[PDB]
This record gives sequence, C-alpha cells and structure tokens, in this order.
Amino acid sequence: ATVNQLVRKPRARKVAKSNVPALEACPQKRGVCTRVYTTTPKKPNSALRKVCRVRLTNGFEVTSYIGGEGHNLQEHSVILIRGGRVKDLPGVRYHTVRGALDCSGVKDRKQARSKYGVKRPKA
Amino acid sequence: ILLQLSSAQGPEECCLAVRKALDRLIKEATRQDVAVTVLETETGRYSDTLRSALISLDGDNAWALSESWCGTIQWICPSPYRPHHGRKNWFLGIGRFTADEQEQSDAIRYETLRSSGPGGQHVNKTDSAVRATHLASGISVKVQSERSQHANKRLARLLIAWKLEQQQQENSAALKSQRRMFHHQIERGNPRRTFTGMAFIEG
Amino acid sequence: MIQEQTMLNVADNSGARRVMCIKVLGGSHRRYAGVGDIIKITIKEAIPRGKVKKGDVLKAVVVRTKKGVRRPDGSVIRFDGNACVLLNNNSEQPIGTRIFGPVTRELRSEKFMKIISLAPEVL
RNA sequence: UUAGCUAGUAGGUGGGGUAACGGCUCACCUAGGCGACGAUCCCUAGCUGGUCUGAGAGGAUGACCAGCCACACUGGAACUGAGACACGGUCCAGACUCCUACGGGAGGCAGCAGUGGGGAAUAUUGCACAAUGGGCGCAAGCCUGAUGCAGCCAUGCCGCG
RNA sequence: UACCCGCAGAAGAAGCACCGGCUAACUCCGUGCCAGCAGCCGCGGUAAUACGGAGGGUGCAAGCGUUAAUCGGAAUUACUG
RNA sequence: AAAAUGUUCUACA
Ligand SMILES: [Mg+2]
Ligand SMILES: [Mg+2]
Ligand SMILES: [Mg+2]
Ligand SMILES: [Mg+2]
Ligand SMILES: [Mg+2]
Ligand SMILES: [Mg+2]
Ligand SMILES: [Mg+2]
Ligand SMILES: [Mg+2]
Ligand SMILES: [Mg+2]
Ligand SMILES: [Mg+2]
Ligand SMILES: [Mg+2]
Ligand SMILES: [Mg+2]
Ligand SMILES: [Mg+2]
Ligand SMILES: [Mg+2]
Ligand SMILES: [Mg+2]
Ligand SMILES: [Mg+2]
Ligand SMILES: [Mg+2]
Ligand SMILES: [Mg+2]
Ligand SMILES: [Mg+2]
Ligand SMILES: [Mg+2]
Ligand SMILES: [Mg+2]
Ligand SMILES: [Mg+2]
Ligand SMILES: [Mg+2]
Ligand SMILES: [Mg+2]
Ligand SMILES: [Mg+2]
Ligand SMILES: [Mg+2]
Repeated sequence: ATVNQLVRKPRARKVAKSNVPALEACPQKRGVCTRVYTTTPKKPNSALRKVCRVRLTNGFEVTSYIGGEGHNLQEHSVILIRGGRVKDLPGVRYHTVRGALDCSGVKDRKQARSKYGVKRPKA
Repeated sequence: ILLQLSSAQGPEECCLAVRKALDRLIKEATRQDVAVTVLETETGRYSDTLRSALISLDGDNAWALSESWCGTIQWICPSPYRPHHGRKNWFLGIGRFTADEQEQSDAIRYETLRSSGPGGQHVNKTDSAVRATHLASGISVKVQSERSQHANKRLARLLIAWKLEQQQQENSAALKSQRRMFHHQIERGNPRRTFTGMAFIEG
Repeated sequence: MIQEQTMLNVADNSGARRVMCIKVLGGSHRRYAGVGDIIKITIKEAIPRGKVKKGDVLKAVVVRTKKGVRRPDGSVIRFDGNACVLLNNNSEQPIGTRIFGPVTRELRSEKFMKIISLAPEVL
C-alpha cells in the first residue's frame, strides 16, 4: 500500500490460465475420436450426454461434447473441436463442431442450423 | 445363453423393473420354445424386487431371444415406492456372458528326478523328486517334500488336481468380476426395448 | 573373425553404435564369422531416435574385420576395427539406408548388393 | 524455491593490433572488478514508431507500413572489396537430396510464383517495365518477381443495390 | 480503365442469430429429467414463452453466428484508485 | 447414570 512498498515490490498481476488449454489459443483443433460414448450429467440433470474422447493434432487427449440430436461419429472419426465447456458434464471443455471434416450436420434441423452444420433446406 | 439381468446402479424401482422384465422374458421364451433357468439371483430391499439375476437359456432360438433382449431395457413407470418422485425412466441392463469352461482331461505326465536342496550322500545320488505336468494345460509342479519317490508322486497327483482347481477358481473369479463390472457399464439411455406402465404393457 | 561376445561397430545408420555377436550362424559349432557372414546380434548402444533400439535382437552382416580378408593372390585387407550392417531378422535386408566406411568385394553377391551399392568405397 | 559471479577477470606499464578508442591482443605488475539500486544462472523474447483496449492512468501487443537489429541449409573461416566475414560469392566440415564410368562431382526459395508437409487457417508456377525507384552506361538502352498492376479469398473497412 | 451516354426490364440479387432473466423480441404443436439446451442463473420428469418444429416477433444484414485471443467492465494488484 | 442414527427430491409469482 505504501509507495515505498510498491516501489520495492510492485502490484503483481493475476495470471489467468485458459479453460481451453488444448486449443493452445487456436479457434479450433482437428482431432481423432479415440472413442465415442455416453455419460451422465452431474446433479441435478439427467441424460445420456454424447461425448467423444479425441486425440488432437497437437497431442492433447481431451473429451469433447457432441451437440445436437444424433451423430454419425465412431472411433477414428476426424472432427473439429471448438471449445466451450458443457457445464453439467465435468471435465468436458470442448464442443465438437457439427459439419466439420467427418461430423455430419444434425438431421432435419431447421433453425440455428449454422450452429449444427445444417445446409439451408430448399423449397 | 447365460444372460445377466441387472439394475446397474438404479434404485428399488430399477430392481422391480428387473423382476418384471425377467418375467416378461420368461413369457417370451415360453411362447418361443426357449427354457429359462435362474442360476444366481440377488434381490433388492423388497423380496419381489431383483437386484440382479443370472439366467441360462437353451437352443438356437435362445440366441434370437438374447439378441432381442440384450442392451438397455427402459421402464416408463412412476415410482410405486416413492409417491411423487418425478423420475420415471428406470433403466435395466441385459447382457450375455457365456461363463463356460471345459474339464480338461486327466492326462498327467510324470518325470522323476533328483531333488533340490539335497542334504546327504544317498540324497545327492537318489532320484526321489517327482515333477508332474498336465498336458494341454501348462501346469508343471515339482514335489520333493517327502523322503521317497512314491509319496512325492502321490503329492504331485494331488497338487496337479489342486492347481487345476485354482485355475478353475481364478477363471470363475474373473467371471465374477466381469459380471459385477456389467453392473457399472449399463448405459441408462438408448433402450434396446421399452416397457411402460406398471404391467409392462408393450415391447 | 567374429565370435560370440564380440563387439562390433555399426557401419550403417540404423541407429546402433555398438552391437554384440551372440551367435555365429550357419552350422553347428561354427566358431567365427568373417566378412560377408551373417551373425545374430544384440544392440548394446543406440542413438536416441533411430530405427533400432538398445537390447534388440536381430541379424547383421559382418562387413569389416580387424582380422581381414584374403584375396586369391594371397593379399590381405585388414581393417582397424570390426563392423557390421544391421539386417532384418526375416528379410535379411539392411535396416539402415546408408553405409559408412569402406566394404569389401566379398559382399558382392545378390544377398548384399544393396549394401555394396550404398557403400562409399568397396575395396 | 538462481546469491554469490569473475583470472584477460579489474586496473596499470610497455609492445603489438585497428580506419579508430579499447584487454582488442600479448608480456609483466598490481589485486582487483560486478553484485540485494538483483550480479550470476534459468526460462521466454527481435527492439521501436506504433496497434488494440481503456475516461484516463494503465493493461495487452509489435501482423501490415516505416526506422534499427539479426539471420541466409547447420557449424566455422577468411578472401575480395569503400563497404561483407556477403540469401541467389568463396573455402572447410556436417546432415540431407541428387549425378557418377565409383575415381569423383553438384545443390541450398527465410527472393517472386509454385510443390509436398504441418496446420483450424492464409492466395497465381500472371502481366509490364508505362510510372516511381535502383544497378550499369556519354547516351541510346539493357537489367530490375523492387515496383506498378492484374488473379484468388466477404479477411477487414467503407459505399451501394 | 475511371467516367459518361444509350437499350431492355423489376427484371439478375437476403440471409444469419435470437425471442425465461441478464437482453430487444411470445405463442401453438411435438417430447415427457427422454430427446436435448446452456455464457451464468438454470431449463426438460404432461399443460415447457428455456428442448425440437411452426407462426409471429427482435437484432444485425452481404453478412450473421460460434470458437479462439487481448483489453474493458474488474476500484478483482487499487499511481490515479 | 446411560440416550446413536435418519432415509430422497420436494411446490408456491
Ligand atoms: Mg433459434
Ligand atoms: Mg544331515
Ligand atoms: Mg540309494
Ligand atoms: Mg596500448
Ligand atoms: Mg524466438
Ligand atoms: Mg478502468
Ligand atoms: Mg529451410
Ligand atoms: Mg553456413
Ligand atoms: Mg581489404
Ligand atoms: Mg551480417
Ligand atoms: Mg536462394
Ligand atoms: Mg515462396
Ligand atoms: Mg499447401
Ligand atoms: Mg493438412
Ligand atoms: Mg491453385
Ligand atoms: Mg522501370
Ligand atoms: Mg533476367
Ligand atoms: Mg468485398
Ligand atoms: Mg425482454
Ligand atoms: Mg435455443
Ligand atoms: Mg411432471
Ligand atoms: Mg407441452
Ligand atoms: Mg431464451
Ligand atoms: Mg477480460
Ligand atoms: Mg484495472
Ligand atoms: Mg451409520
């Protein structure tokens, strides 16, 4: 607080760590689904959340969320992950990008399509 | 063939569901000419509820039945044990295991040699230890805990018997471990089949 | 003139620096391997990132000996040390892609023509 | 949670050396020099004008454009020269690629395009020296992937439909 | 080439996100703690403005969302403070 | 004097 104290040892800034470290400050990373499975959300939610254990090009082995209804992902599927935590699944800090490199778009979806990789339906 | 009806980690309603799905599978096997026999049967808090069940089937039609039932069984019923619980999707697991083993034949083969840790002239020279080997097993013992060949050979017979008995025991114990681990790998989601109501009314 | 326990240098770039002959192949009670002879080796020393690893058991062809080789005119060619080329157990083709130091004409045979071609100099 | 570091080290004399001062170097002498006002060591990093943000103070940052530095396959070295220890010079060594008659040779896109690879991701193997600038030349002119342009991309800003 | 002039004809040219609170914009249907959503608070277990579709609406618009990243909000390292 | 534990989510601007 004293000016002398600050001169001797200045205000040390709080270092902030990333909550998406496996992206290594990249908007997305390509990875391979080492396995595709379902898990249970923590309290108070209830579902099978669909997740993929994915090995990225940068070596990280992370768990990613597979959003939307239904997916075609299997093992050895090459997907993009974009980051963004799924709150009620602990330890799931990345989302799979729907419509990227192996992951299909969500079938028969009509609104918020760009969020799920769905082409504009034609009439 | 050797299905395992389990309520995974689900509550007394999942146990009741295991008891009702077991009955439903009984009825389907009977109408489809398959016989069902309970082998291991663990119950929940209530006697009519089934914590788990082990089932033996029979025939080629048994495979079709096991394929129609293996997976997650979902029961849509409001709890009869908790009045206004809210959860109504008790999930089961049905999974075949095939805990089968063959009784490898008594084809022991004996080779009698000197003993290790001799202690004496007549011992240094006599051949009294008996090394027994079970053919088509891989079990080789060496008994030398007696003064004479013949006692060692008899102990070697008993010890081959006992080592096959263990081989049986670790085999059955690994099946035990697999069967409980089934109780933790039951995804309480995508149901192979869904039954509703208090009377399992559909399939 | 190589026997069991003999340490050879490695005339290729497979990664090994030192190997030990653990078997002279091709005959019961066979004592020595000269140049051109296939020996069984265990790798005692290897570079950190090479095709072969320390403790690997594989084959090798002796290419230089300190005992030397005799020629039909009675001449002898000796080398300052013993050296071998690592070979695959089954194919008996060299593992490395580069042959270091000179080799000799006794390798001129369809089994090791690849070694002969890759060698910088053939005495 | 690196506290001690330093022997050409610090200084002096003299000789040598440099375009020039100088431990720059050498010989000898002295025993110093740096360090809590952080030396040494470790990790990270081109620096700046600036850029973004912020009311500001600050925080973050250094892509483009411009100044400076450094590097030119890796490690060294000098030569030539006003200027280099020199991207498209030399010599040596090394790794890699290639040629070979096996003796021995060749090469270096971090120039512009382009290819493969890596990657979430970043473009054409374009036109022209007409302009500006540069080298050489008395000049004409030649050369100039600088540059001017054009191609591709909503990548951004702005305008319009 | 810019630019100008003439010709034809509305022709050739609108999407993206959102609509429980924060935060501008609400209803119906489907679904029934499932499927799913989610930045946080939280939604969903039959009357869901929160899921998915539709109608409507809101915000932006040749862009719109998401992700990453920095600062801000954070007086949350405070010299200002 | 001695007296341990307790099931579950719970609705209502
Ligand atoms: Mg929407
Ligand atoms: Mg005794
Ligand atoms: Mg005797
Ligand atoms: Mg001087
Ligand atoms: Mg650097
Ligand atoms: Mg402020
Ligand atoms: Mg390079
Ligand atoms: Mg060099
Ligand atoms: Mg000169
Ligand atoms: Mg330089
Ligand atoms: Mg070049
Ligand atoms: Mg290039
Ligand atoms: Mg490429
Ligand atoms: Mg690639
Ligand atoms: Mg192209
Ligand atoms: Mg010109
Ligand atoms: Mg030219
Ligand atoms: Mg544009
Ligand atoms: Mg509102
Ligand atoms: Mg939504
Ligand atoms: Mg309800
Ligand atoms: Mg409804
Ligand atoms: Mg909403
Ligand atoms: Mg911030
Ligand atoms: Mg601040
Ligand atoms: Mg207790």
